[PDB]
Amino acid sequence: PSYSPTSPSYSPTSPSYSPTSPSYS
Amino acid sequence: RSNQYQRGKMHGLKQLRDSLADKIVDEFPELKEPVEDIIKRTS
Amino acid sequence: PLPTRFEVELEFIQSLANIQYVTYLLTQQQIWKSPNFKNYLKYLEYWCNPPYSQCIVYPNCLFILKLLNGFMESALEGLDELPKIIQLQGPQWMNEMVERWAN
Amino acid sequence: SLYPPPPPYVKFFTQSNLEKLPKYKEKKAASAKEEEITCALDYLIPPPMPKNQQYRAFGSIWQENESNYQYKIQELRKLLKSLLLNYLELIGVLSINPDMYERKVENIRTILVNIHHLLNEYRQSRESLIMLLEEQLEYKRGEIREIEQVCKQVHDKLTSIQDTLRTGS
Amino acid sequence: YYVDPETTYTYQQPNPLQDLISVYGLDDISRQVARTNLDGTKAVKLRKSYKNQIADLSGKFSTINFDWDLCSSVLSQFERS
Repeated sequence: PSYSPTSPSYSPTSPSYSPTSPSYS
Repeated sequence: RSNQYQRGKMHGLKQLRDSLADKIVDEFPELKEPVEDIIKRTS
Repeated sequence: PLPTRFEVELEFIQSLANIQYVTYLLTQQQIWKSPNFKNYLKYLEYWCNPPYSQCIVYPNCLFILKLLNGFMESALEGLDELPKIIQLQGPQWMNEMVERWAN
Repeated sequence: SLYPPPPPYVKFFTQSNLEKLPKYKEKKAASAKEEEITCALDYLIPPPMPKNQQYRAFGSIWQENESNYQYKIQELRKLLKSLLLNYLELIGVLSINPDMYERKVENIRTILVNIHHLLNEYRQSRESLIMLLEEQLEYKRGEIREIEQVCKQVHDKLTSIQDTLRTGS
Repeated sequence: YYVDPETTYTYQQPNPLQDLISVYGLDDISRQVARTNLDGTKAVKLRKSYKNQIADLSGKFSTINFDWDLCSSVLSQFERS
């Protein structure tokens, strides 16, 4: 079968690096 | 149908304001005099 | 007309309360690397006394800058944890602000 | 961008400027015996409070023992009575000649608006101070009274024990 | 406060409570095309359009600068050919 599933390695603490710039109208 | 609706709503409004005037006179006698004038202002 | 330095510094202090603003400011390397910004942050500390404190609009930044003050001896590292930690510690920090002011 | 740039003067003040600030302000005070920006060190000098004691922002202006109200009460009562009377007259207008009903509607609102004005002078911070005052006062009295009650009951128990042991002697 | 004895509102004319049909003697046409007669029976059969107003005229309506003399002469020449 499946020997072992993968442990949840989520990193919500990661801040992300989305560039924000086209806000001014 | 529109005319019957108009007449029925006129009768309803007339009874509404008659009852409201009567009760305002009842629990508030001091405001009784303007209320009748209100009728004179409306009728 | 041109606003005085009072208005711009007060608006900067009140805007420091935003978590997004703090995250953006700490995202750039040269903002924290340059000692000028932290020197200005320590200069801003003198607004915690009256009558200057009467002119503030959001008292939360009062701790945030102080929290930012702690950031100079805690490290950049911890930038990722900033939103989570502020969301988690909002209750007790609001309570201590209330104790400092409302009592 | 979304985030406005830092203020410009922020970048002028290094650690050397901070450490040389005392001698700079001493020299400035000696010389002195809108402020023009003749030196880069001028901003660290605390800004002076405006003489008008006013601050403008976003189109809006900003600037002792707690550290005939009957006239207002009767005015509010007569205003409420007149508001009810005008509501009756306005609904009568709707009944008979609703075409001009709005002619009274806003009028009634003015009275309501006046009511809001009548609230403005009555504004309540002192009343909140009073209510908090009595709640913590009564709480501390309750705590105090339970303290002497419990210590007195302990003392009574001690005296009863002393009598009991004296009887057993 | 708003009680003004000088402000008097008159009755709306004509009064909808009264019989507005008979105010100006406007009952003749209403009776002519009334839904039902005085006894309630149907007077005439009712329909939609103007077709039956032309049935009396002859015909089968199953589905419903200028020189006149010169044109008449042209038509005459065309027909005679």
